[PDB]
Amino acid sequence: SGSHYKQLIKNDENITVNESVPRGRILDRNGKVLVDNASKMSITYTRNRKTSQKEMLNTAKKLTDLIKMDTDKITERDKKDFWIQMYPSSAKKLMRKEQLMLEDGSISQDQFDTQLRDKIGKKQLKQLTKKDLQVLAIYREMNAGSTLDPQTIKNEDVSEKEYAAVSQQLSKLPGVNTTMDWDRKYPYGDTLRGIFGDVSTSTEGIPKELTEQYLSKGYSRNDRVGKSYLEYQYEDVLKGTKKQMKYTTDKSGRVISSEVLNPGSRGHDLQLTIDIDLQKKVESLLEKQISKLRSQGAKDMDNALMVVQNPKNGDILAIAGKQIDKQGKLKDYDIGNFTAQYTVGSSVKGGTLLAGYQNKAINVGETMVDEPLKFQGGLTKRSYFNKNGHVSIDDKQALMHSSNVYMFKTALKLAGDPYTSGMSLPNNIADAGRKLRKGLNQVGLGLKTGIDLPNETPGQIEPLTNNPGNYLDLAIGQYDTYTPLQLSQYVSTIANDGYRIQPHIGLSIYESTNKDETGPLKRKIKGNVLNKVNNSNDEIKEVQEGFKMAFNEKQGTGYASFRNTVVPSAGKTGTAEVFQDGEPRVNSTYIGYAPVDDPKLSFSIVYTNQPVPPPWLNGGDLGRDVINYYFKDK
Ligand SMILES: *C(=O)[C@@H](NC(=O)/C(=N\OC)c1csc(N)n1)[C@@H]1N=C(C(=O)O)C(=C)CS1
Repeated sequence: SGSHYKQLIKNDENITVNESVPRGRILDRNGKVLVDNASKMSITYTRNRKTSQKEMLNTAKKLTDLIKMDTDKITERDKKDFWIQMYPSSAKKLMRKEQLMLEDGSISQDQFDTQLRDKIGKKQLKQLTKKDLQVLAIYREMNAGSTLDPQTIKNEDVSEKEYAAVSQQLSKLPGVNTTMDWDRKYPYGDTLRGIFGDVSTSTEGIPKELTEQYLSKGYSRNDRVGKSYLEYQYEDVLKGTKKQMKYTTDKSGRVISSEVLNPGSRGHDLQLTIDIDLQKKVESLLEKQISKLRSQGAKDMDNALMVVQNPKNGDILAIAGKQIDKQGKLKDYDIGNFTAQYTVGSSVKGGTLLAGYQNKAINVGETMVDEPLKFQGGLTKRSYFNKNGHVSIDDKQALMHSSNVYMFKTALKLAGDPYTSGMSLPNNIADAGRKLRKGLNQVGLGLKTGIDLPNETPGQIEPLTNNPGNYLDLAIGQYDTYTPLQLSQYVSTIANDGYRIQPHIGLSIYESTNKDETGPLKRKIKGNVLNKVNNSNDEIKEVQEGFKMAFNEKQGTGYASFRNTVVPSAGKTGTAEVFQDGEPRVNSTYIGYAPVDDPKLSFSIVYTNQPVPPPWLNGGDLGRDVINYYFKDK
């Protein structure tokens, strides 16, 4: 045996060869196998413009002893016709008169036949035992096209008993070859299928696009390769090494001997950071919660993603994501966490603060008045929690309350232009934008996170020249948009004291050569440190405290979902207003980590297009439930 063959180099009467191994497996972080190779055998016939009538049914009669066949493809016509083949007996006795007419030459053959494959279907068709549809189901498949088109006879479900029996008699069977190939096998089901990706099927060879890049390394378009995501991304490890000989030709045939240069070897096995038992439970809770939220009003809500990370080193432990339709039909959408972007809202604020501290615009514990701002001509902004009054508050109480206006004042102070009632808005915020977007970037927001998959988007980044109103919105998460992974990289950076680490999913690579044994560690796949935030540890602890307050103080936004986590949790929410077909909606985001005192888990969650609240759905619960399940025993 097995190795659907590749190539034959040819110099001056000298030959070289190359054959195909199977791909690395793919394992969870405790070794549980996620992606295996299974064997698919398959019997082929090869017909001739020079073997018609009977030597068909002669091969087919022999084969209907080594294999059993699926007759779900036979047709009344083929039955009809095969009847004539098989009963020259009763057939000759059906066309007694027509025989003569054909013979005297007053009906053609055509007509004779059509009149015959019309004469029977009742009594004498039910003269076909199971034996014969068996030999027919092979015969049928033994011609569809002429020439040497190697038509498959049995494809699905070819038992090792069957493949052996018939490779064993290939001699007695003229026309019949047998192959075996390797096809991926997914023990855990749909789970993470979209992230694993896909391999072309050699019928495909390499597909039209990925070419060049595949050929500028050295492949056949016969070759099966990695068509997407993990398979695409660790192609050069999950692929084997190839079997390779060199030959000595002479005379008009002679080959004196070969020397084995490269014996072969299966792909290196790849271990993921996933914990599949966590992964599965997350998918579970997600759905319980989508169904819970739909039955409280959220019938238009249409996405729901969740990343879970270990913030001390970037490990992605789970990654989940459904699309929802208007009646609840889930589709898997795990790639959604880093290929889609959303407006996230009030949950970037801890990064905005960290941009103010860096630039002297504010400093730790600076208090300010939350009140309706009034701008020239009559524009007003306000914090939801305080639509009408006036309230002085810290930064860390700004995070707890999710005060938009503490963040607008910070934003203006950063733009050289502190708030004064009546004021007009700086007509040129270019350099404040640059400073503030550079601060957010430092915690992951706005950049690609570095993840080891393709198609990571850094989010929609529209410009900042003279749109002050936007510049402000950007300080409360309502201009630039972000992937749920960025949210998860940012909350993790807060959680590990200002280190922004590359998320990864690939964890370790293994030298596998024997089958099913793992074999030695080859390479680790580190979550690299991208950058440290430009901030004092007193600045970082202010934010951390604000996050802890937002989850554990009676007036925190995340009180009713995170206060009774089995271990203390910290985080932050956002509720961005959005529109869908002109109706009013909210995205709704969560981020957090636990335990507060030495975090081992960090997460982001996104729901999109929930209803606008009077009734505050509590989609954080999904987050509380994951922290509770993760930490069930400490
Ligand atoms: C942050 O997003 C901020 N604003 C909103 O939530 C808005 N509408 O809420 C119904 C909104 C969108 S654009 C704008 N000027 N206001 C705060 N977010 C939270 C939170 O979830 O912490 C609140 C609870 C409401 S106010």
